[PDB]
Amino acid sequence: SIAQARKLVEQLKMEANIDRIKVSKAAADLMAYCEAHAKEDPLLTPVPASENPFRE
Amino acid sequence: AAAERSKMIDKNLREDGEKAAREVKLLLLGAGESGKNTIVKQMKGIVETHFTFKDLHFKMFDVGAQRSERKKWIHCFEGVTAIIFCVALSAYDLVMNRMHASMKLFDSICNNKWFTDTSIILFLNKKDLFEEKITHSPLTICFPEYTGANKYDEAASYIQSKFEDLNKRKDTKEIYTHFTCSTDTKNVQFVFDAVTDVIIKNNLKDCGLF
Amino acid sequence: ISAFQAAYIGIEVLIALVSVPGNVLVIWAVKVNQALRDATFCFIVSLAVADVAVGALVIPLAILINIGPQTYFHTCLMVACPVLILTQSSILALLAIAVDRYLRVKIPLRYKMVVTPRRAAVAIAGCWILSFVVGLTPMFGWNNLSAVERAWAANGSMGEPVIKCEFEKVISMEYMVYFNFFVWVLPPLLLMVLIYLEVFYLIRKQLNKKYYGKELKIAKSLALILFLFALSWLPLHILNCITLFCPSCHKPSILTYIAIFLTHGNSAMNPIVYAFRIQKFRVTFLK
Amino acid sequence: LDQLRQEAEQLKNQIRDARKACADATLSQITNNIDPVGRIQMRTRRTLRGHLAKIYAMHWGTDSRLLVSASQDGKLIIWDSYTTNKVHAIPLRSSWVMTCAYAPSGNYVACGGLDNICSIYNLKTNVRVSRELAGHTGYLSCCRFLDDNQIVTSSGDTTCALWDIETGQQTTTFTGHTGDVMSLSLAPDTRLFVSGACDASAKLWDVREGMCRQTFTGHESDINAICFFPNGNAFATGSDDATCRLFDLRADQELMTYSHDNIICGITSVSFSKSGRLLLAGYDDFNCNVWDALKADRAGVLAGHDNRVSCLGVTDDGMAVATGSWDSFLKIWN
Ligand SMILES: Nc1ncnc2c1ncn2[C@@H]1O[C@H](CO)[C@@H](O)[C@H]1O
Repeated sequence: SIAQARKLVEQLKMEANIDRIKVSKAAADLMAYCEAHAKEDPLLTPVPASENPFRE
Repeated sequence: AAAERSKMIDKNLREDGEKAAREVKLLLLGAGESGKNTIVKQMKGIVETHFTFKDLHFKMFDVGAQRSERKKWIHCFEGVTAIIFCVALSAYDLVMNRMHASMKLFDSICNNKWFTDTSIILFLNKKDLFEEKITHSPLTICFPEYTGANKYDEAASYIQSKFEDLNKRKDTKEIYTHFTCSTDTKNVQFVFDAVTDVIIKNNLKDCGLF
Repeated sequence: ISAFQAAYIGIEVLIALVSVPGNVLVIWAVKVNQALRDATFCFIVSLAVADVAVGALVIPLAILINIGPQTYFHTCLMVACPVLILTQSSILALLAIAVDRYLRVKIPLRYKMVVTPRRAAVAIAGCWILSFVVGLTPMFGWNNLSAVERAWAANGSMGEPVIKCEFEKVISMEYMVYFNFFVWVLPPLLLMVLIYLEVFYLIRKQLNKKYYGKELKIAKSLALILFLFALSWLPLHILNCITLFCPSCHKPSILTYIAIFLTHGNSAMNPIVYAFRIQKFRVTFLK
Repeated sequence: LDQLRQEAEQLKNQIRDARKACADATLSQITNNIDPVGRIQMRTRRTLRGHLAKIYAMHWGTDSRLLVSASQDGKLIIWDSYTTNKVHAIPLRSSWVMTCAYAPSGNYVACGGLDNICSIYNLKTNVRVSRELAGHTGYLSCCRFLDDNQIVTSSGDTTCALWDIETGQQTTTFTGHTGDVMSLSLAPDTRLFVSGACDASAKLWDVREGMCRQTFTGHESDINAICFFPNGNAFATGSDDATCRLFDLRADQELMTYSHDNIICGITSVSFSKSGRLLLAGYDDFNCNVWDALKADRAGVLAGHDNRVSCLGVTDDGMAVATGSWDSFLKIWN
């Protein structure tokens, strides 16, 4: 039962050795994406009636 | 035109959608090794069995093959007309008891959030194998609290009362108990009678009479 | 204008103000939900639009006729005949529900395939066109045009007659007794009791085939339905009868008034008895 | 055998410490300075009528015009959403379907469910079955096209698998979940995907090496839904515990929780808007809630159904949200 169970540890070993980035850099990248693409979001900033395909 | 294609396809939808709405759909639930197979032999992943009896088309879905958790796919069968539950009477001593495991399975489907209004057809199986093996062993092995004569008539009526009284929704759903026979006509006829009673009572609840 | 008449008005006003909100609430709950678009809810919303029309138009028209403003004759026919059309439509809608509830127990397996909601609409439209003919029959020449022009000519005037308009003055009683009551009110009442007696046998037979309480509750539901219909329409129609066959039979005035509001009262009790009993309908109102 | 497993638990302790080590700030205080968006009022622009049973899945085509929906009536309907026209109605061999997918070329759809079979249908032949991919041992819960040739599937048997459609074989299997997999989401670059399971964990998978790079925990119950943030460096999960959570791949931990005390029902579906600013989530309470993904305040509600919202999706161009429901209707919103 140990030999089948042991294989999870090598996966956990793979997860253990990776480099992690700080939340301050990670969270900054998400807000940077949102601000840069605000103009291409028709749900965030509503579009005029004529431009809107479903209800022109 | 494109709206002509939309209207032709919509005609086939309404045509096929009423042809498949006059068919009784029956979820079949049982325990492992509980005698589900003998019922399906008489009437002819998820397995669909289609039979027609007395101008009623019955679709019976044996979903016991699924080893996945029940809570993730049991809401697909919310619209089934009735639930056929098969219990092996002979398995009251076999294996934590097998009859105690079937009673907890029954108490989950009957008191479910989706099956509040769906009637349960209860089948008790192997009444001949139950009748002979009941003298070498009492029901005190299975049900200790039993105080009755150890004969087939009293013992079967107590097991049926244990299974029935797990119905907390006594007003909206009903358990129809039939002991299965070896003759093919009798078991299918009971299924048709139980389905007929539930369909009539479903019609009565839409008037406001029931 | 009179003590009895004033009392009748106030009763009519509250009958209207209880008939219009309850019935529009039936129509509202039908239109907002999509689980109430089968065959039997078509008949119920047919009854609902009939009875809200009663509380909307029939009650003000009935009040105006009672007060008797002086009116030309053909103008009073177009006022008095919408009372006949709308009230009749209520009766025929009630009959249509009973045939629907009879088919649920006579042919319960093939019910959905036989009375399909398309066929529901032709029967509903059939009820309404039969409602309009019976109401417009006075305008086609079955009225007191004959009798009134003799009385008009006697005092000397000529032209078109102007009368204090009252329902007994413009609508002949041989129409009301022989055509409204004996053909279009009394056979619907007798078809209802034959349908519901037959329904009770089939329901009782199935139950016998904890059960005594449900059977008595079903009998109480059917009895209440038949009694409320027979308490509404029957007294007014009998009063018309004993005014035709016994011309000299004197009856008090407030008796005639009290009969009329009972007829209107049926349109108020309809949603309580018919739609509020269905479980699916009740829960979308509570929620 | 016991001491070896705690040694794995010893690895878990440093992983928690390592994740804690890089939590230098919170997403909420970093995004504290920006003005909140305020109320968003999407109205239903279309009601797609024609299904006759519960709708269990839908998927937009990549042209943002066609969409496919799957229902328990055994019909796969392709809708031209602009005109409400039905383009195709595909009759299903098994009606117990739980998932559908639209191929990015538009030439194929996929569908499957309790039949344990993923059926591929060629739309440009009428529509006919081109392949039935067999091999899962539980219900097919989700499926997504990498391209026309390849399709990733998830299954109740606790595995996911990548299939080569031409040969019909599993080319790589993805094992490591300890509960039935409920949902998967392809990365925008399609080299990675995430899966969500009933073991309350999400796992990021590498397609070409075929094993789990990272596992994200934090949920206390089943994950029913999962969706990548549009840049592929984060994702959101939806759970039966009434919370959504945003997880970052590079920070390898939870960044934000989206929940209210007045929502206690399960989440059935999640999706991001085009810019990533809005996280829309479908709930058992018949409503869809629109969350501001940067600040976690609820921005709006979409209340137009009489039963559970079982599926939703945002168009590739971002122009619209479709919601599908157990009450048999789809609605298009913007
Ligand atoms: N004798 C009557 N006097 C006044 N109105 C009447 C009379 N008989 C019937 N009606 C009217 O006819 C309708 C029934 O057809 C009732 O609403 C009632 O107002």
